Amino acid sequence: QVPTRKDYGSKVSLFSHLPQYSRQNSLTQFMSIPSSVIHPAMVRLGLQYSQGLVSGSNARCIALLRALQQVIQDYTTPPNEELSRDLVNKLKPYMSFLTQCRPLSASMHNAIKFLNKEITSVGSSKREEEAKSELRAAIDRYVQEKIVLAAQAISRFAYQKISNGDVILVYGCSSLVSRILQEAWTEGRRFRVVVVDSRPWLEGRHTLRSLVHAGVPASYLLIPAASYVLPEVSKVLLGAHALLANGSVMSRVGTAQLALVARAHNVPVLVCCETYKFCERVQTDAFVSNELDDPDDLQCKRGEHVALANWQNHASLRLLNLVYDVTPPELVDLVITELGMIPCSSVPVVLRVKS
Amino acid sequence: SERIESFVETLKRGGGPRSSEEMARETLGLLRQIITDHRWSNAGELMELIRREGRRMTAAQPSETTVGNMVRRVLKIIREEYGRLHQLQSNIIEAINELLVELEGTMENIAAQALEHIHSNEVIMTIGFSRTVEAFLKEAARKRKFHVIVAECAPFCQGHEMAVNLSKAGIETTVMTDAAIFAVMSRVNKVIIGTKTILANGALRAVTGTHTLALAAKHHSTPLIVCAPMFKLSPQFPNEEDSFHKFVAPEEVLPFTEGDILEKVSVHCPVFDYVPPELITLFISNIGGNAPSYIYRLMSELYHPDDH
Amino acid sequence: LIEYFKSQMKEDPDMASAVAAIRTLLEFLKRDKGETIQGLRANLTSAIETLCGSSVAVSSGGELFLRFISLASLEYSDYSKCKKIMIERGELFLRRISLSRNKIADLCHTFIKDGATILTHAYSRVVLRVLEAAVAAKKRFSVYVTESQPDLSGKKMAKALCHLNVPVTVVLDAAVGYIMEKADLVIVGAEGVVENGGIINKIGTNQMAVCAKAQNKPFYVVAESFKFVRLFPLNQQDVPDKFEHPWVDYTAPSLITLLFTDLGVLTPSAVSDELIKLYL
Repeated sequence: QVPTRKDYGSKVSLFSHLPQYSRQNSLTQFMSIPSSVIHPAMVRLGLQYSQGLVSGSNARCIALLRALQQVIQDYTTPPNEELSRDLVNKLKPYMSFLTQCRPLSASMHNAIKFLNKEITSVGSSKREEEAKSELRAAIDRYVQEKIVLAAQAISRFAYQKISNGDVILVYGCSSLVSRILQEAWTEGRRFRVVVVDSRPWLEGRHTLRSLVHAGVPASYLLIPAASYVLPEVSKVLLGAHALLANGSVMSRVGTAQLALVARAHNVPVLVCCETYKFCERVQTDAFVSNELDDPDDLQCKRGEHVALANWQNHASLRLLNLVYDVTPPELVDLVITELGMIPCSSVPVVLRVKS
Repeated sequence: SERIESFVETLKRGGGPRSSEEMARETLGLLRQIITDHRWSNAGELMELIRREGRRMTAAQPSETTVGNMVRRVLKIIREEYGRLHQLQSNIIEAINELLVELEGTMENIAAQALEHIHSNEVIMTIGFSRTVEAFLKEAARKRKFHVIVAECAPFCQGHEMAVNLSKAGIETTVMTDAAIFAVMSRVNKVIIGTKTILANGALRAVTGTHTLALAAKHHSTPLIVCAPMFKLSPQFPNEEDSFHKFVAPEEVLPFTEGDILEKVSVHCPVFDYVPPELITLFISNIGGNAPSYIYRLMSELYHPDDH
Repeated sequence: LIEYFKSQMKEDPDMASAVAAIRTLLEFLKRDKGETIQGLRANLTSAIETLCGSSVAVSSGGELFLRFISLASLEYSDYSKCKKIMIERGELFLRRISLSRNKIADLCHTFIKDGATILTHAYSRVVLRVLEAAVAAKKRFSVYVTESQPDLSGKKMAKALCHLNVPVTVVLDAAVGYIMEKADLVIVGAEGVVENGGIINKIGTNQMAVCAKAQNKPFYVVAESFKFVRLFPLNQQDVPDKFEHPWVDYTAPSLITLLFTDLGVLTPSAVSDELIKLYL
């Protein structure tokens, strides 16, 4: 089943590989409502993504691990199956369903592949409850190991540079760049953070109102004119969520329009990422791996509502709203990983180890 | 028998089998045969024979780096083979057979990873014919219509043939002379070049216009891939000078006609050039997609410190 | 022990200042009580007590042999642990460190360009070892040097190099610009190397090397297997307390070309693999 489709509007020439999506609600013309065998649970989260109700580049991993923990804690192991290939085949189209709903990952699958490993590694003769509870138990130990008990440890390195006097600059929302810049006011060392935020889905406000309740002072500037913080910066702790083996740093669409707009003023640029969120692909530019999203959000109600909606009725005016970008590792300094402060060019050297 | 001597003459006179793992299939052939039935002592007298026949083979035209490359890799399989051995002919010939079968599929798997790079309506650009770049670009004909700009350089030019073999099966090529690679390359993206051999430090030794081309890439900031398979990672960082090339007869650049001017004038003809690792911005390879600055350890993944 | 180490380096026209400290902590590690774990911490205090004096390499050897001795906690024993096997293992680690420079020269020798004009801004030991072997088997080359103002120590290389019998000129340290139009293959040795492949040496190095990658000539560096620290700076004025009174400067690894080590020839982005292969 699983129709999908529903593409809206005319993509802007150039890239047609990527598929634009609109809020048509997927099944709001499609799905069934007794159980609808597509998803016992994952239809909940799958509905929850598309509206924009999780969306943080971390904790999607937490979400998918939670729902997969329940559905893995619902399986039945039929009378003619080994339950390894059976379940391992059974999880396929459901993950394809969430893949249909949103571009599936910003390194989220590393989790999915890990699940496929742990499912494939299952012993051939045990109790269903034994292997089941063992499986979800390991599925917990993972999120405790590489998601919970590492972000705490990747703050202890960050204090070593964040000392008194500096004027740091984070960008938009972040998952780690709030923890390891807010467990540094506690333990003293006063500074003055300045945050900068991008024109749609602003996302900078989540920082600027999650930080004033710590007490470290602030300032605010939109990314369009971040050429005044740069003559007074002393770092930029621009953290992001996918490291690609060619030393590329897949950020939000804004970053690395700041980085290579910083190193023409001689202020450093320090990235902060985790240890599972680095992936074994390689990409050279932005136009092979972006993810467009609903080009109707761009509507500035700034007086007479100059036609934004009216564009559909206009001839030739494709609006495009990209989601990712790329940072090439000649404009990137140290990466503060959870195994030391490794150099950018050794982005592959973390891969072979622990493999 | 001593048919290898014919082979030792075969590389001597020239007449290339077009690098298509034919030098590799041959070097695997002769190494398989000398490996098969020869003198036998336990303590690497086979390996000493590999050193002797090796250095005799490397006494050919010092440009066919694939010959010595697969020679050295045969030696590393010998060293690891003895390493586990601490009936060896069975294991050695079997593993060499496995390396042969692995070598048997380079141009496909190195061409699968093509949809993930070239996008719609994207003016790609190369220079000089190469088998891997043409096969690689032919598997991106199940995507949109881009352009291809091919340079007609390096005379004697083996380049056009490719402009035929592409344009009658694919995208709208145009063919430019070599001396117009800087009015173009202001209107391009995503340069590709095939590689004659790639060095330890990260260097590309290629056709005689690769430099002057890569300089334009790191002048306008467009990324250049050098799609090159395995078995062409050469050790010996660029120390030996001027044996790095092939100087051919200057008949190819000046005709024997126009007499007397050819008394006092000096003609030069280089076949290869030198691309340093400060300008390459990705390697597409047979197993991964590794960056320039990592290439070092990949070489240590294959060989052993008998790199001489 | 201070008089012991100073005694060890007093009667030494070669050997590392660092190697002298290494043998000093070797013997003063041998003749001490407390064959136990926490007794090593006393040596750690001695590691501070040796570190009294400058010269970053001393701390590098401190953590180096601190880790070499410290690895004997694995393969566990009691009161006769295999750090005593690292007395001769170590002794042969000390002769391993002693025979280091010869391999660096035998690898390095080939890059001299037979009509080259090698520039150097120092007074280095191993530079003179490799360059001495370079004339002692091969072609000819000029050498230009400048003198480091708070030592004038370049003139020591002028003298000893004149005993090596090759044509030397030496201009002052302000006009390196005027030098580099007539020069190729800039070679310098280095005190320490940080974890991203950057060098720290005397207090003029960046003033050249910034000018090295403007006139497109290369820039090599060369050091033994004892300059690898876990330290990681990111800017000038962020060096530690190791300095009209600065003594050492920093050169970013976007400028250092292929460097040489006792592990072999090396690229400036593979040092991290070595140290991360060691430290964890």
